[PDB]
Amino acid sequence: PHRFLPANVSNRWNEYSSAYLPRV
Amino acid sequence: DKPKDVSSITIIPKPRLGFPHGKGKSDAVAMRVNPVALTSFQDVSAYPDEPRTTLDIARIWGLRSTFNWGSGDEHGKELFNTVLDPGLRFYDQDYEGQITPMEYVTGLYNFWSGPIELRFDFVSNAFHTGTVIISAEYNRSSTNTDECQSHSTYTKTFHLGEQKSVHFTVPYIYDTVVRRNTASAYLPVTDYDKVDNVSRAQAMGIRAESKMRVKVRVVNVLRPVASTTSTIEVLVYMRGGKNYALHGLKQSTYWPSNSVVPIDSFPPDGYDP
Amino acid sequence: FWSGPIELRFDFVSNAFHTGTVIISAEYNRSSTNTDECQSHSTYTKTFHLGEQKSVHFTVPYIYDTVVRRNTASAYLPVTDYDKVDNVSRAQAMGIRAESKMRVKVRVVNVLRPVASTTSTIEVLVYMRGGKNYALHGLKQSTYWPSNSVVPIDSFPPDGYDP
Amino acid sequence: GDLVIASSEPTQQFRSLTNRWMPINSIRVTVNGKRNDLLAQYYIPEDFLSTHAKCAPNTIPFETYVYGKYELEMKFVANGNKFQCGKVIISVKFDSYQADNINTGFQAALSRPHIMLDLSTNNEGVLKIPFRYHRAFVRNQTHKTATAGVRPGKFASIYVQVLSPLQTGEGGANDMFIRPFYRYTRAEFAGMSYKVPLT
Amino acid sequence: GDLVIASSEPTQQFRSLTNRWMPINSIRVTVNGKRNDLLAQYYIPEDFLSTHAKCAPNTIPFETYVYGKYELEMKFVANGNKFQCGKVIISVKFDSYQADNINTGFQAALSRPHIMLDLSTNNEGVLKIPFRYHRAFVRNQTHKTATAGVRPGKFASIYVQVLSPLQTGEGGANDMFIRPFYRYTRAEFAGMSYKVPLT
Amino acid sequence: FSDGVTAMGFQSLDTQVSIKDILRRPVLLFNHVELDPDYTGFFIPIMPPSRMMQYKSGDKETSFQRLIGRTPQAAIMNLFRFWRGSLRYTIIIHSTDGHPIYVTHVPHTGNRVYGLMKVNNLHEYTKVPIFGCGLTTEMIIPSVNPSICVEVPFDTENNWAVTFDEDAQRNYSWRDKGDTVTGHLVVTPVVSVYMSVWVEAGDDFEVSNFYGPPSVKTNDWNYAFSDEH
Repeated sequence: PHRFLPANVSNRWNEYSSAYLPRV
Repeated sequence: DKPKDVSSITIIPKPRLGFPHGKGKSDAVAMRVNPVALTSFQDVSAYPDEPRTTLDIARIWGLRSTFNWGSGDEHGKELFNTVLDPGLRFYDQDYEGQITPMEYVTGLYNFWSGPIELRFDFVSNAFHTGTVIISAEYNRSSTNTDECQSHSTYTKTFHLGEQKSVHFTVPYIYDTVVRRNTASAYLPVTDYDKVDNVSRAQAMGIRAESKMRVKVRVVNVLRPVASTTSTIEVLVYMRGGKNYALHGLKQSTYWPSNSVVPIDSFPPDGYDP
Repeated sequence: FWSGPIELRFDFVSNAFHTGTVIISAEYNRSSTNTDECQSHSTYTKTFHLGEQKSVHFTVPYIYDTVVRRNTASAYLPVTDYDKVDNVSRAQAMGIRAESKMRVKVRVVNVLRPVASTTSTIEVLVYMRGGKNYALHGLKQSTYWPSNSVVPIDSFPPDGYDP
Repeated sequence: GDLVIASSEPTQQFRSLTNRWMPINSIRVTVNGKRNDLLAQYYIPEDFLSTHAKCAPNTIPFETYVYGKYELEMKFVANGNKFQCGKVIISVKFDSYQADNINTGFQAALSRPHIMLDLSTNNEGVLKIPFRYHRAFVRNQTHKTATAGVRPGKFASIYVQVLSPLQTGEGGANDMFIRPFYRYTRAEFAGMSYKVPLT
Repeated sequence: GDLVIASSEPTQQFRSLTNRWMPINSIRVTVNGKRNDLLAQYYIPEDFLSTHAKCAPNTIPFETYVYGKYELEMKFVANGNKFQCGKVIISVKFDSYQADNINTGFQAALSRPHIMLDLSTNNEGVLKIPFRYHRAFVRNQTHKTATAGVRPGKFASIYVQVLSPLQTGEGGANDMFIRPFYRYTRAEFAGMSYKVPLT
Repeated sequence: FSDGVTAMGFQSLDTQVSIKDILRRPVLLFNHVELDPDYTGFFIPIMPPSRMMQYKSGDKETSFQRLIGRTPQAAIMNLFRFWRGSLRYTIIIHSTDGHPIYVTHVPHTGNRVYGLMKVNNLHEYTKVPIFGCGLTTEMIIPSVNPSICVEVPFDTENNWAVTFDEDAQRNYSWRDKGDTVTGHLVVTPVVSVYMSVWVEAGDDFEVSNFYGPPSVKTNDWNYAFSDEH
């Protein structure tokens, strides 16, 4: 159950948001 | 006419041709209309700045380690001390992090040789001042408190000031023309199996651990102005020398530890939401 | 796979007493609204003044992000007996259909104003062919197959030919 | 090579608009920042169209054209005092779509094309970005009528990362600022259409 | 001559955008229309920016540049049947601001640069418009911050007028249509600024 | 200090530093996997070995070899995200029978699958075989030769094929999802039989788009004695 990321850290296109710097 | 053919020869039949080799001959059948047609690299081709060999990747500078140097560090004190073995970073503990290009690529080979280059970048300003001595020590190692033992080896003293960087070629001085890798040639353990002596006894080989060390000691104590920081970080870069050599392809000692997911059948395996 | 320009030809089935103007437009990536003619006018267009000449040629440019386009039809389809499809069948397909959004449109510029003595409506025939630099690659199962007068062969004369 | 085949019609340049320097958002570096931390990151061209410098005349051709090839140049200007010290690294990752979260460390940055900024000396750095993409063109804009099968406006990623943390003296400033500027060295546009607002 | 003095910085052309044909709104000619009646009129460039063909790529440079010199070409295509007859005249009046209501007849149109359209033959007509203005440049756009002392976006007026009324046969069509198309032969822009929406 | 003299050529002239030479020597993918005639065939996605095929302790069991990720060439391909050209597949059928086993090439259709699959979920494929649909095919006759080496072309729309993604199981834009392969290779038997599959780079082959080394882990030290007992 990891088929898409949570909405807090994502840009519509179901990828890591450019705003969310803490991903690293 | 139908005359007989008397020509003949003895042959040794093999199932594959050039199966082990990376170059030479091949008996590969092209899945094409034209059997001798190939991919065109007229427009789309490899860029000229891209590395062509493993040695080209080893010539890229990579940040190996870091250490702090303060005004409290008395003269003769070891700021830096490591066994410089490109096979393994540690012999007595697990590693996890961003390994340098030359270490990554050396992990693919059973043998290495030639000098190793280091570069020490001092993260400072013009108001920082001091002196350190870099030393390459072979066979016999120095005591932590005995600076004189380090001074008797192959050394380079750097006067920190306006210049905030120094290069250091580590000579290759060993009893053999090449050194074998301290990592394993083959390791079938995949599920973090709890090791015993019987497992070690039935290993692929024996780890010939290096005693060759690079150290950095204080010559003149760091004496910065009151207006700036009393402690600075020093970045230690590493790469293979111009005559760095690698040989004997093996199982890679390093493997990705972050964001590793195996492929599945798309779209059969529940892609249709 | 296919690539290169596609040629069109518009034959107006009319006479000399028919008159009007249309605009042919090739639209890529983004498509126009049905009621917004201005959106169509902003693309690659050719305006044709219908009169004595009753035919116009139009080369559709190849403008895409890839050098070739893959076919929207399947590479292999083992369904022969019109099987009722489900999502599991689609999920285990040969590939995914990359549907094209590239459109060709014809809009009225000047309204058709024929004489009272002739027909008020005319038919326009739209012909199509590959350009001079049309290209094809990657042989696959044919998407089309004969639908009329299809009978499989039998043993002649063993299979009841002798009356 | 692929340009002439991919587009049947000729491509266009607008050097007066695109080849000028344009500043983007300011970057803050603090003493709290650790090595490997992302200070900023940019998916290009997307982020230079619809987030940073949105009213720039550099962005005008992207309104009408659907495709393009893009080579960029990015200048970085730092302003820390002489009693500070630290190292920042800026690097580029080509065709980064769905591969931003891997090979994204300081070590990967040192391998890829990059520039290094010392925070005390205030040396300027200029990284050159060629067009290295798995297709002939990159798509400029998404649209309601356009397909969602291809994610547009991203052929590369830029990362600004801490190499060595910012340090300061007793009663000194606990932060300093860096300003990026961008320009297109070679922006060729293809596939004319009706003008639309950017994202 | 005045170009080099009026603008210290160099002027720019965008031929790919501006020098293409763009259709504007359709014109209806009826049997009710008398001689001297205005079928349509256009204040240029204003009306080609913010009323006619607003989403045209021809209008893109006007968003960013504040000044310009403009030479236009306007093609007219008529479609009346062979049992109709009539005459239409299209003419241009240079620097027409606060002088549209005088010298605005069929006679004045025949004197000024013009084209004549027969509604039965469906002959095409092409009028060429040079830049004849009392200033060096014309202003492209109004703005809230900009002055109201100078009225922008008007260096000329185009008039479409009935010369001889449309006539038809028994049970014939009581109207027919004309379509104008425009293009800039020489559009030089000056004074770069931040992009704005047109009017 | 002196740069010295290189050791290259001293032991032997067999240089193994060339990237292309490393990628051209084979990698086992599938070790004794079953072919079943109830299916269309065993699918092999046309892509080189990489982190995409890496095993992680705990995850679901696949048909893939576990140590693909630890091969030299997999480690090399983890540095380059672009590749163009042909791959070569060595397929060995564990049999000596006279039954023909067909290997069919499928060009880039946009999907990405592996293993046994029923195409369009039918329950009969002997009357409608994939090898007799029109696509390019080659046969193995184990009685003559149980092995074969086939070279698959770069039949795709894209300039480069994408080597890897950050997450191989992520459901993103479907056209982009399939750009990590250039097609498929489908093996179809007559009767139930096992096979083994190797892969290598062709002669006409290039890599590009250097990404540098990723974050890695090792525990090799723990499973070996030192030279001092």
